[PDB]
Amino acid sequence: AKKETIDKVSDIVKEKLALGADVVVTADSEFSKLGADSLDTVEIVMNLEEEFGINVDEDKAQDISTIQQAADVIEGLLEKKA
Repeated sequence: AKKETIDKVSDIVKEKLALGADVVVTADSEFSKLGADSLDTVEIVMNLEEEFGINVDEDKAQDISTIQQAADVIEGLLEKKA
């Protein structure tokens, strides 16, 4: 996926708890992270769809690999549809 899209996807996660200040951001860094480990797929998916302005189905945002994959999937939605 493109760096621009990857940075955006990773940015969404940080916005969850206000990050990106003194924390390093990576694409290979799975969405999951230590801390509560609560589910935020519904919130996360909407953030990406809301930000990008695409139409991602829940069936597509149910078993998405790390950010790398997320960015790649979005790239298609940005060009395709659903």
